[PDB]
Amino acid sequence: HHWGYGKHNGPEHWHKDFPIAKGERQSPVDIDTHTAKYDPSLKPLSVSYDQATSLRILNNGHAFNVEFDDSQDKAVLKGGPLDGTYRLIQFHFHWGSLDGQGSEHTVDKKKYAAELHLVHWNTKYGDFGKAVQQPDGLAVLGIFLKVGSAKPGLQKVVDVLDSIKTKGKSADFTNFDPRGLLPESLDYWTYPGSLTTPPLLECVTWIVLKEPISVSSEQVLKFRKLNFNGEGEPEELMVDNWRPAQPLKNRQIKASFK
Ligand SMILES: Oc1c(Cl)cc(Cl)cc1Sc1cc(Cl)cc(Cl)c1O
Ligand SMILES: Oc1c(Cl)cc(Cl)cc1Sc1cc(Cl)cc(Cl)c1O
Ligand SMILES: [Zn+2]
Repeated sequence: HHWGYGKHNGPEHWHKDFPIAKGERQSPVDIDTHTAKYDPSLKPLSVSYDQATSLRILNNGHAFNVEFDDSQDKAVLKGGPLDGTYRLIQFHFHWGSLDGQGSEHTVDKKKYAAELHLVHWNTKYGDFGKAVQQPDGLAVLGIFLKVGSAKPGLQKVVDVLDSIKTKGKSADFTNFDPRGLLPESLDYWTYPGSLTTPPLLECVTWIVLKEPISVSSEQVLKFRKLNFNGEGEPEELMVDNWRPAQPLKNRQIKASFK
């Protein structure tokens, strides 16, 4: 009876195993665009993905992760609200059963069809497992997906999903360039928060881009063909793998733009 996104094990239940679910810096949140304060002291973000080394794509039963070699400073996030160097470890998405839901963060209560999370850890802590124990351990770049024109740089991901339909399946996934998933603008909102999945650790500096990327209806339809279940188990489509907005509590969302 482990955690998931069902009626019986979904986000409203998580606090029984993970009491930090009701903590002071949980994610995601609604971004109230009128209340977010422009912070002229924030820097431009530095996304340095030219030497990124993708390795593998995994269906872990709650999403699919594209994993990177994070044993050296190849794909790093710096600048913006961040102190020091954060190494890309994986990206994944959250999405809906229909185009009107799927994102974890919302913007003036608007839900996007999906949300991409590029997960990075602070090199001062040496490894990901140590970094998630620190209040400045992770930096997650969040990007909203809307349905419209196809995203060219997403198609290599969509094309391999048939090979990882069920929980525990993986495939080689080399030479993938995450720069093809970024919007034109790096204008962002930032706030201190948490992992949006158990163990819900309060270790994340969130950096959520204002400009969504456009994906095609066919691209997101292929996400919705994945399965939460393992091979030979009753089919449960991997949809609505999003946690809803959590209380902002004693936090300020800052904007990088006027
Ligand atoms: O082994 C882990 C590391 Cl290095 C970091 C984190 Cl945040 C969690 C684990 S194990 C783990 C994985 C998932 Cl998907 C959910 C839970 Cl509740 C876990 O403890
Ligand atoms: O090369 C591409 C073109 Cl002409 C249009 C779009 Cl919308 C995506 C791509 S990227 C790509 C994706 C896969 Cl699955 C295979 C190959 Cl040979 C690609 O170049
Ligand atoms: Zn996520």
